[PDB]
Amino acid sequence: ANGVAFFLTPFKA
Amino acid sequence: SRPWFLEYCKSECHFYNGTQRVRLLVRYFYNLEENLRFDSDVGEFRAVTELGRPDAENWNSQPEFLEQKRAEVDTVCRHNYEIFDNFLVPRRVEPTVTVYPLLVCSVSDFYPGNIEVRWFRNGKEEKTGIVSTGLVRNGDWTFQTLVMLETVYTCQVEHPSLTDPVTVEWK
Amino acid sequence: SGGKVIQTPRYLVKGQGQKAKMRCIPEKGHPVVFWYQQNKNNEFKFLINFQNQEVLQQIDMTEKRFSAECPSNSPCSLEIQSSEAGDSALYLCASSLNNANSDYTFGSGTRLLVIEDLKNVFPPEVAVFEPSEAEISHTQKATLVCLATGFYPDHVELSWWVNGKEVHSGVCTDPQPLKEQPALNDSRYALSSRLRVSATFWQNPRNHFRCQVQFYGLSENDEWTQDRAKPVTQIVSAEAWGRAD
Amino acid sequence: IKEEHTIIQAEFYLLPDKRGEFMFDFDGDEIFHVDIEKSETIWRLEEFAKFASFEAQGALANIAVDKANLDVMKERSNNTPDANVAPEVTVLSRSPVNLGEPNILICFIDKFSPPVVNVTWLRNGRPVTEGVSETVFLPRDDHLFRKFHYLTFLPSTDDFYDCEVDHWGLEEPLRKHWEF
Amino acid sequence: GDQVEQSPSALSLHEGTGSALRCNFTTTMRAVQWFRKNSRGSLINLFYLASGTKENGRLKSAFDSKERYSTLHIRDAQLEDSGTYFCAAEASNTNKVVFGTGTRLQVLPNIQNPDPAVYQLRDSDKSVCLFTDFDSQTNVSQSKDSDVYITDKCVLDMRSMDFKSNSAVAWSNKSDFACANAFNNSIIPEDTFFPS
Ligand SMILES: *[C@@H]1O[C@H](CO)[C@@H](O)[C@H](O)[C@H]1NC(C)=O
Ligand SMILES: *[C@@H]1O[C@H](CO)[C@@H](O)[C@H](O)[C@H]1NC(C)=O
Repeated sequence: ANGVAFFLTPFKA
Repeated sequence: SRPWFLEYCKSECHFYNGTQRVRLLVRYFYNLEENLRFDSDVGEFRAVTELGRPDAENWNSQPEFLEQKRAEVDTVCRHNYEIFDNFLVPRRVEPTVTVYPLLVCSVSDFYPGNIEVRWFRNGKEEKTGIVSTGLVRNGDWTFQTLVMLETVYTCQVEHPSLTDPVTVEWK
Repeated sequence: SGGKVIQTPRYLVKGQGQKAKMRCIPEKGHPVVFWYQQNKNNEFKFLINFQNQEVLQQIDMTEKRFSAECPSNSPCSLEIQSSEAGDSALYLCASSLNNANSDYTFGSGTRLLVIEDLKNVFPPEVAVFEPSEAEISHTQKATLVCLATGFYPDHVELSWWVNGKEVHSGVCTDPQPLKEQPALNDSRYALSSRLRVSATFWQNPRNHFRCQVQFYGLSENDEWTQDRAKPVTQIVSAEAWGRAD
Repeated sequence: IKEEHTIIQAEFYLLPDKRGEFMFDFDGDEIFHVDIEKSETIWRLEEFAKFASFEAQGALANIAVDKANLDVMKERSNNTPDANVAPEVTVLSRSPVNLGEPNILICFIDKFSPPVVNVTWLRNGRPVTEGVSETVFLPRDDHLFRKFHYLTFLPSTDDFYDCEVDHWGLEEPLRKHWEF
Repeated sequence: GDQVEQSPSALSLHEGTGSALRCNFTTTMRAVQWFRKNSRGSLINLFYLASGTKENGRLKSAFDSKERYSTLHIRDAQLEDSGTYFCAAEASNTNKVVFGTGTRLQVLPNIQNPDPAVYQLRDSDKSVCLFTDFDSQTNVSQSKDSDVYITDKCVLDMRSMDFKSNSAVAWSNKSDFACANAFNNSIIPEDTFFPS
């Protein structure tokens, strides 16, 4: 159970 | 009509020849229009339309953010490939070939989409009068296709899941 | 301001069941704020994070026992509704710029101590000791020694002031103030410091030396029904003048 | 002997439907998606779950941000003009069809935007509710979306099926036919 | 238990030497951060690394995402490098920042000319004893009987004259107390100068 990684989405403005 | 508003974000990891060459392409959309891009081969945000310029100017002024994103080629992309190379990449599913009357060669239930299908009449590849449907994605990690020959009779199927080519012939 | 995070107060002492409110001003332009609670084992316990006014995440304890808000154009705050002994720790505030990032920049932190009885609180006695003549003959340097004694809790900040200006060069302060009585608990504390200057400088009587100790104790709102003076937050000083041969 | 692949993380938040979506794609097929409401990872094939993991509250956090961003983009854009790209529908069978032999019908809705459709299966002119499966909104190379609808059935020369797809870009609900 | 494996726990460096701190990660980290807490100081931000190496003065930091580690290198150790060092990184497959176990770094100054001595100071009428100018090899031990107090050793730096010196302070109220017997509890240098 090695967990896939994801991109963090940033707040705009 | 009916007004709608969509904030869409696709982060694509492109692998050419395994984890050797990798590029990350993040695309921000608003409704039907792509407005922002992050191309790892560029290393910065670029606005595709004026709508995305504020984000570009804002985020590019953050070196430590850009430093992280350029690095996401290793920390995320190559990371995930390491995981998915255990079951997704090497996944193989053997095709099921069926022939029925124009002569139809039905290749179904196979993965991956790498497939070669030829028509042999009398042992020569009839490289003409070939009507194919193209590759069709069933959406459940299986493919299917119909390759047809318009003559008034054997077809061969080559596939990465097949050590030796599969052949079927009609009467 | 920035790039600096201002946490106030530096120290805080409260009686069990009292409210403990502490404040934090995130760096200028920084919308992300984190609250961490660090114990004696250098463990960082997450409490709550904001972006501007909206709370992104918090834990069960902070939800039930703490109340926090980060008002627009106003200092962020974290308040314990009912203080208990277990809440004695260092509360750290960290601000960022981009939620999808790290690059925390921590504040000075607020040291909170929760005790049963506030009658144990004592201000520090400050005493300055003049350079020994032996050292001057032997080394051509002059060491002043400052002693702060009999205070509680161990919440003090010592500084040396020469001729109205804070100095740092040649200054040495104990890392941790020591218990005057290791046996027993709630014991009052002691703290020492040295300021070494050239012999010629100490022998100039126009030069003014001051040892200043900031004590963090009770506030004006806190009740005090004892005979002795109210042990509030205050400055306690002692000083000495230059002395010729 | 060259492995050439693609992994896509697609997420969005949609108004006025007030729904968000999160999924991972590998070479055009769904690896998984996250039920935003339920907060649990939904692997496209059950067999995947033995090999990988995804922390779901990560996806929830994103959509929360995507929600907020949508308001920012709305206020930003001077005029948001409604425009629609109509779907193209195709119905066909997962396997070669044999009479009396269990099979699956596939409704391939492709090349559309926004991600909102009404899709209805029709056995002999009437809607079916039993044996139907649905796919979240899948990504493409472009800005458009893709979707799959499935129907389990037993073949007979008496039955004929249809897949009917309605989308804000179509004048008339598109109905695609399939019989033996 | 859910922190980053950071080694070593504690560290002593002679002034002008160097050594390395290291974090071991249990998975691919997105980026690494290094902190230092002074003596009564705030947490000072040292580095933010996402890849490769960064160098800041006498500090160099390295981060290898793949090999799952990060190192902080101190060279030419100075007095002000003393403190507690923390690393902090967030995993690529989570949303949460996790911290290292911490490293306590103590830097021992180089005393060129040791001059161990004990002086007595009068109130500007209390009196105190000052053990000073000894080398870093000398260890100060706590006073036993409860009426005499001794502080741990401390280093001061006269920047103007490029001179550093160790010092410890001892005091009491008991009438049997004299500077001669103040620091008897410790193993002091044999040639300690005793005035008066
Ligand atoms: C692709 O990379 C593999 C190793 O991963 C190598 O053996 C092969 O020669 C490479 N192919 C090309 C065309 O560079
Ligand atoms: C689906 O049907 C509902 C009413 O049944 C309607 O409000 C909605 O607009 C329809 N969706 C589309 C895409 O036409």
